[PDB]
Amino acid sequence: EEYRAKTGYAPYYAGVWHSFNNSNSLVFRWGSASDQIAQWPTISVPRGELAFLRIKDGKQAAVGTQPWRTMVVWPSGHGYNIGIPTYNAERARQLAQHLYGGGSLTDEKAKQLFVPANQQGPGKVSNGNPVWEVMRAPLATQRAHIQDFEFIEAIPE
Amino acid sequence: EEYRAKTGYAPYYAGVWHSFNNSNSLVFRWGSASDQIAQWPTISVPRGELAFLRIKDGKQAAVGTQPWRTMVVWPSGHGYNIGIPTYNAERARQLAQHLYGGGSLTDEKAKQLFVPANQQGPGKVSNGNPVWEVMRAPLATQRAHIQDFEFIEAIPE
Amino acid sequence: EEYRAKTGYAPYYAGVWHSFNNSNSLVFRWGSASDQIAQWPTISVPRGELAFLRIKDGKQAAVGTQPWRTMVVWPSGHGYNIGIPTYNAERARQLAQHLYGGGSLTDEKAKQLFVPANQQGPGKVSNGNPVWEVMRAPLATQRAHIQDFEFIEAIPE
Amino acid sequence: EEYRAKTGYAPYYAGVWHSFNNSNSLVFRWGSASDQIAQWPTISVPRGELAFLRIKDGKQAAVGTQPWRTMVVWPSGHGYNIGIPTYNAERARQLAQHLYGGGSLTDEKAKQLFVPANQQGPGKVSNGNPVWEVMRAPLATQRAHIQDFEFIEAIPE
Repeated sequence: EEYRAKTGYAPYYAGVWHSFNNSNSLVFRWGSASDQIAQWPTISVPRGELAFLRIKDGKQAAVGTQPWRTMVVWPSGHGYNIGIPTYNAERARQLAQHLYGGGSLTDEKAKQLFVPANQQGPGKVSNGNPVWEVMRAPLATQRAHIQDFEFIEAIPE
Repeated sequence: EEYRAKTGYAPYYAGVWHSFNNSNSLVFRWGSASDQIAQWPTISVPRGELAFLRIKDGKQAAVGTQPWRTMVVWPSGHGYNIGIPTYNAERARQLAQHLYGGGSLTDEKAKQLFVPANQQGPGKVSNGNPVWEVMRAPLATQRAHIQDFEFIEAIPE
Repeated sequence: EEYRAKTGYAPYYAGVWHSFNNSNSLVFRWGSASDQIAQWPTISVPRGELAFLRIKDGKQAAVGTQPWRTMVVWPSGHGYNIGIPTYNAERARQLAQHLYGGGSLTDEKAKQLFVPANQQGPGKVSNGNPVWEVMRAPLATQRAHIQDFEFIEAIPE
Repeated sequence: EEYRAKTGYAPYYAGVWHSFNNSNSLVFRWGSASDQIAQWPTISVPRGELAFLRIKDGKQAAVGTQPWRTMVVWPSGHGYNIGIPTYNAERARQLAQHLYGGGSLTDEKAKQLFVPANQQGPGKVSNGNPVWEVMRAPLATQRAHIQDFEFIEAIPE
């Protein structure tokens, strides 16, 4: 509805962090100092779906070698969600598929979908705290064993 | 502990049934008439495990082209569990892996692990209602999405 | 977004059905003949939430002793979801709480939240297939045991 | 089958720990020094069951104001399971009901089922690492909402 960074954690730029893929990939930061990492709300996502973000107005996006118009939001492992920019919506959809599909940020499949540190460029900040559209899609989900012959059901895509 | 057929559903022999793979595969029957299919207790199995059965004394087993010493028990779709013999423990373990792993009796992978109808042979019955050992093993299990960033965890094998 | 009855299942009126509380309570019907019961889409609802419906324009509602402006949608047990009107939003919220909380349409707590058959009145139909707002709320949810010491977490309200 | 403390964590006595109810309740310790707390294996428990422990030979039990013949094993919050003695099997069953039912060691209901620190008495150690019987029982379990109209089922007691 009105998806943006938690209040105060904007403007932000895409930079690097030793606690996100050992400083090798871009993540949104609200400052240049120790652990000034932008924090993001948890999107309500039901089993059988995914979500990623696409900024409503690209002119308001943070800028590296390009405007960062698409991203995936995921737990950092440090008690809040981080925003991970991607090159485009296709990559964002593929990263969300991996993570909502059961994957981890430390998986090679995830790492290869991040934007590398050498794309930071000028590290320009966003225009304020702009609104992103929550992009939702069905996600193919397998049966999961619970107990005896009880399973939670598959969801086709 | 004392695994055997539900009381009354023994002696049984391995025969065929139009409601189990269209009469093409062996399933334990307690009679030759309409839907006289042996019924079996539900083994208590936690998420992350499987179970199959291996008869304690092979001399007591039902006999087709061989003594039926190993089987997998699974819901029939008709309100009770059926007993599906296999050629050996390896096949039983592979069928249990498939089913407790989320598969279905109508899957080609499952069908290829059943014993074909042409192995019915004399269709000799078991010696009474003999005891089977419950064979338990860990089963590799993937993360399963529940809601938002919540997953039920993987279990290694 | 555009919640309404599945196409063709409108206009509808609130009447009775032998397969919903033995004809004692109102349910939306698209005709007077055998099992002409209106069918409704499944709302996407994540664990930890509920949903009920409130018609956007009351003038378009089906009419009994009052305009039926609020309802809960739930599986009928016959392969589709039925629409169950309530007297007001408070009752609808209480019925959704009961059902998304794990209850059943045959529970006394649910039955007492239905509208009784004697409120059918003229049984006037809706104006076409009008749009309802999907009313969402958090729903207090308890921990649920999965295996060993693993639980899916509580969600506060 | 052969339930006992992890190797090396025996003999043990029932003493106190600042990280278990602020030193107010008994927990098995394998030494008197910093965090020398006995560690215990995870019992395989499926959804819909509980487990607690009853020592096979009481003469081998640790001794306070009484032989500690019954206990519940639960995660400590510090990366291993602790063993919590109870006065008798009834209390152990009630504590296991609470915890496998979704409760926490910090709940007042749990705290009131622990043995108080003033029952430590001589703090005598067990005879080696004795075997406990794993006592299993069904545990009444409620439906749990997963997504949309999907629930994992109740299990009666």
